[PDB]
Amino acid sequence: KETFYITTPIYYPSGNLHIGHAYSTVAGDVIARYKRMQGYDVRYLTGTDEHGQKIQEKAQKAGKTEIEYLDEMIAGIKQLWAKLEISNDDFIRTTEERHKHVVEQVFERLLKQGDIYLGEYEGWYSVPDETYYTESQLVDPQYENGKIIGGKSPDSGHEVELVKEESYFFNISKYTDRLLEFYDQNPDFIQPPSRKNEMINNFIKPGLADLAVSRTSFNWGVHVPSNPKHVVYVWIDALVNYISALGYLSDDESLFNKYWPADIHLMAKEIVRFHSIIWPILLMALDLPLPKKVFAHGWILMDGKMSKSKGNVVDPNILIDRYGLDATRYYLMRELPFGSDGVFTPEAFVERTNFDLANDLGNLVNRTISMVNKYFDGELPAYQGPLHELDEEMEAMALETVKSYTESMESLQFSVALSTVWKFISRTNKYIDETTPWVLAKDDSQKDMLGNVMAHLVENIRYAAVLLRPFLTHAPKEIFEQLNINNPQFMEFSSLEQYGVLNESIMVTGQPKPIFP
Ligand SMILES: Nc1ncnc2c1ncn2[C@@H]1O[C@H](COP(=O)(O)OP(=O)(O)OP(=O)(O)O)[C@@H](O)[C@H]1O
Ligand SMILES: Nc1ccc2ccccc2n1
Repeated sequence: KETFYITTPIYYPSGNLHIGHAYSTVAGDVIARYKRMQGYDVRYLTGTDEHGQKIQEKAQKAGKTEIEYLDEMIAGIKQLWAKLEISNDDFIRTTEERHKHVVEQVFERLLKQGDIYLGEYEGWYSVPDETYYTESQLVDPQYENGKIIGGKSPDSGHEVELVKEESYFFNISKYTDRLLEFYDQNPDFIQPPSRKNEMINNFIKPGLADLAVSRTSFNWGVHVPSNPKHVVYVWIDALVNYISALGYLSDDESLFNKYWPADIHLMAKEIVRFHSIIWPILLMALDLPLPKKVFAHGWILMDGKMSKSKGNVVDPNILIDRYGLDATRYYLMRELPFGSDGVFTPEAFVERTNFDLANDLGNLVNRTISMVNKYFDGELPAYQGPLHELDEEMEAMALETVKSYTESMESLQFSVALSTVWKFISRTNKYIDETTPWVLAKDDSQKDMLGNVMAHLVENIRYAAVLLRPFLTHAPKEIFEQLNINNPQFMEFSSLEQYGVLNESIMVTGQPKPIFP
């Protein structure tokens, strides 16, 4: 059993998670389920990032300890994943010891080695944006004696002021040629291609500046063992969740020894830099193998991209409660091409939900069961061969739909994988219009052919349902329940290699009802 390790990022609970966080986690579950159906030993991880100055500020505002603020927020997040039916194998929290021990030890090791050195951090903080800007990338600069003394933010235009404190730095520039050599040896490391260019051209080529990895202005966080005044900053703390959750540096490294390196790291494009540059360099200094792929998908837009800070938010609980689980998951995996951006509209949601699920697929199944109940009393005839003339091309189309499904899935374009599946569904509906089974019913002479048409409809659906198990968690099962396919074998990918596995007659449901919501 070949291992496949997949991770989502660890999300910051400064506020409630929205459809964008859902979108990443949902995509990871799709890969996880897909990969399990191909017979991999899968580990899929998600988690939270629980340290920093902001978690004090939100917890002390609500009137509670930092941890009992987090406990509430994590309980709400675990609930959202359970409701989305995320098949994550673990939840990692940076506030738990298996993580904290690893951050402590990695920091000291890089201190021992001389990768890290004590210095002073200098930057420009904007209160509105909650972002730190460098001297150079500042806009509308003010000079006093020829040095920038004050300025504006690039992204808002609010006044900033300098921040200066003691900080440990990670000298990463010496790993630059090792890192570029890594990109050349592993040409699919950064996905998609667009993001790899902007990594080389905008960060590495200018010169990778030393990285401020610790702070003194707050206390909530992992403290540096050799210097308690310093508390570890976001990069080293958060990034090592991918390995700490596997029991790295613990009593039991068995999960680390078998699952690391990561087959794929999911994220949105704002943090590709830390996964494709800093994370591989950190692992080099730890002398550990690098991840095999980092994937940055696009943004859900609204005004701007969806953020919890700015409130332009859609709660996935509202969408699931209203329109259903399978609709919500479908919308996220269908409307935005993996890697491109896209704008959310509740009108686009409802059209996807209705036109594809309810009207194309839901109606296909209902007509097919209805007709089988009508003409053969519920007793579906067995498969034999491509007796109708449309069947040669259509039986072949089934197989080619799986070939095209696979490569869209391997290459991570699930929107295209889903649209290819739906092309087959739409054609299955057309086959009813083309064959006209109601005309075949009148002649008792036409009985094999009328049976063949139903056998082809049912098999066409089988294929679609089978291929949709990674995406939709109720819909496939409900279709199998109503068709009354029973052995698990015909729900797996293997059973799609040769067309027409049902050569035994089966009694479909006498009471078909809507598949969705
Ligand atoms: N609009 C979005 N589209 C896609 N993924 C998103 C989006 N917002 C959040 N994510 C997911 O969460 C990760 C980081 O979350 P992030 O802190 O940026 O969310 P946020 O709501 O923008 O937070 P903040 O309020 O601090 O800006 C992304 O890498 C991605 O996995
Ligand atoms: N460990 C740590 C410190 C500060 C943070 C700020 C923002 C996100 C995560 C953080 N983690």
